[PDB]
Amino acid sequence: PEPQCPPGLRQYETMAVLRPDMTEDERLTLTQKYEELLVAGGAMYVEVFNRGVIPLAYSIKRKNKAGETNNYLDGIYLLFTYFTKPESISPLEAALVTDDDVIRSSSFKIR
Amino acid sequence: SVEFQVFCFTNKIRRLTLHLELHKKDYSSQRGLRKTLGKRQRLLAYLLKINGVRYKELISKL
Amino acid sequence: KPRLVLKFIWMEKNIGLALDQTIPGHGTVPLSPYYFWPRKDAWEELKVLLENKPWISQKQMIILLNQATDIINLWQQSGGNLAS
Amino acid sequence: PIQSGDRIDYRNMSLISRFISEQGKILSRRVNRLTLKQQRLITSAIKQARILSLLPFLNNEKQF
Amino acid sequence: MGKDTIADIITCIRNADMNRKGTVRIVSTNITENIVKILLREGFIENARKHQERNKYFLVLTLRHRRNKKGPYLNTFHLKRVSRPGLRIYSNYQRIPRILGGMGIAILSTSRGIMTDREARLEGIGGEILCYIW
RNA sequence: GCGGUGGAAACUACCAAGCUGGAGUACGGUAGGGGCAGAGGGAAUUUCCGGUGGAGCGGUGAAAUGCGUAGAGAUCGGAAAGAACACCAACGGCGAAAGCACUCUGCUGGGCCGACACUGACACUGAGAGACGAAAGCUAGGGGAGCGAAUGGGAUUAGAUACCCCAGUAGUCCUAGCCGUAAACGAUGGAUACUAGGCGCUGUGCGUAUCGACCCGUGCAGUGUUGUAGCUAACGCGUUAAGUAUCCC
Repeated sequence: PEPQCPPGLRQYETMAVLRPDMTEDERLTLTQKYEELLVAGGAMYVEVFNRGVIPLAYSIKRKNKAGETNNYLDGIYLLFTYFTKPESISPLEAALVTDDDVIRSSSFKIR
Repeated sequence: SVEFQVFCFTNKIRRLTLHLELHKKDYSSQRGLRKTLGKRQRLLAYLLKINGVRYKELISKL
Repeated sequence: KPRLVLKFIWMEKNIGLALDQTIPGHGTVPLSPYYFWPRKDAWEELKVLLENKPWISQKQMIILLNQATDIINLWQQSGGNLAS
Repeated sequence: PIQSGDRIDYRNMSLISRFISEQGKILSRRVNRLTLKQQRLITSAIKQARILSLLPFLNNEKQF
Repeated sequence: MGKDTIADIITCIRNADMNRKGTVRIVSTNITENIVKILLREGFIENARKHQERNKYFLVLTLRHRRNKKGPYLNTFHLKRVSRPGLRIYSNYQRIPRILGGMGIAILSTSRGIMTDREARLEGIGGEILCYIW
């Protein structure tokens, strides 16, 4: 079902880990910035599914906007099996670095 | 098909050149541009060796 | 996947640890490797051989390593004392 | 063995962690007994999962 | 298919029998056909056969031997080029050499066809010496 | 030798016309530390800031200079900094060479394989030329933790401008250039054709086997190790020749 659209442009999958605290505006507001990606990308944007929060190995260094406070052991594991033009992925990187509830966001390009 | 080789290499040099001039330091693709120029140039000396008028058309097309 | 035997020998100076290993889903022939009288490592040599196999499951490697460890341990104590 | 059809990704933490040690370091091709292609692909995937802190960079030593 | 089509056949002959293999596969152009035609009839080789593989007509050529020896052919064949591409050689009907007195032959390109020393010495014609074997 | 003239057309050349295996292209795959740019990463080291505790720490062939009661080192936490990227790493992959390995993205080179899908010799080499070209060096500006020419002190020493040790500047890194040399080494210019094998590795292709990963043979290309023939003064090289030949510098 996914090989329908990739005549024309590319395919990706972004892994992004989250804060473990909030349960509200986490599925919501990060899907709203996924709608910011929808203004950017506008392709078969499906399967943005969530993975359960588990203890990771080692993480420090949240870098809140002038917080620089929280160490972590847990995080919500979002991954977006999205699909876009190869133009404007670096603004997705800046969007997934600058926002607070998204730390350590590594995108990929499955083949 | 020869004029698709010359025309295809011409679009190759267009897209690779507008890559390279806004980039300016890739010293690997410089060989690709120069192999394309030399390869196309031996094609143009080939079709000039065969014909007059037809190679004049290849000059006048681009 | 067949299952396994470490054989130890204690003589006062010298341990030998001997690892006899077995087949995965791929038909293989191990020896028993005997690790030797000089101070050259027995556990590292044995465990590394097992890891190099992957043909050995974790349970199998560990059970043999635990038995090997136990003998090296008894050997160290007997050598430091005179048990015999 | 254990190729299992589906390709090795960072999301597949079953065959991954059969390949690292408990000390958390990548084992070679002659130990893991794969092809060169399997080895490089789990290498890049394991280092990706190393970025996502799914896997430790160092495991603290233990006895008893 | 390199630069030369005659060092093609010839170097396949030397490289053929210096490894004692009594079988040659070469291309069959016009001048190769003429050389093996004026070479089977002079007792050096045994048979030349044309066939096809992908409708490309080739020559398989059977070399001479003798019986079970240290090497099954006694007289080493000793083929040699002369008129290299880039250094053409040309002879009158005077210069045309009797190779080793006559034990070798000098296949050469007359205006008639390509002859040997017998068939170009009686003619009185001369021409471009392709190669001489001995 | 040169010239005139009459004949021959195989070879070089010429004229014309086809041909495809040479060479390319189109297409589908495919592998990659190929290059450059942008983001991101964590160990470790050093320094600083705190809590502890109190006499050495560090170093060596043995010592010493140094640092330390102004609290060193050690230990735990907090920052910051630059530089390099452990295991994977393989007698492995790629690049024309130099080189290239933390990961991810973008642009982009090059290779390999198949079908005839196309053109029809477009080929090879290359004087002079042009590009790139480890490291050290230099101009300009940043940056500077570690290491460290010069230098300085201690030691060994008859002596020590040296090996050892403690500090340590240029440099190392980056931006933009210049320089254009190296054991820039495979001590082997490039290209094509042909000439035993064994044991390997990498990439793809076919058939077997299952119907799916294997696994066997293979078609090629590349990489390695023993080795026939032949060559070689010998050592050795040996389908990736230093073999047999042809061309070019």
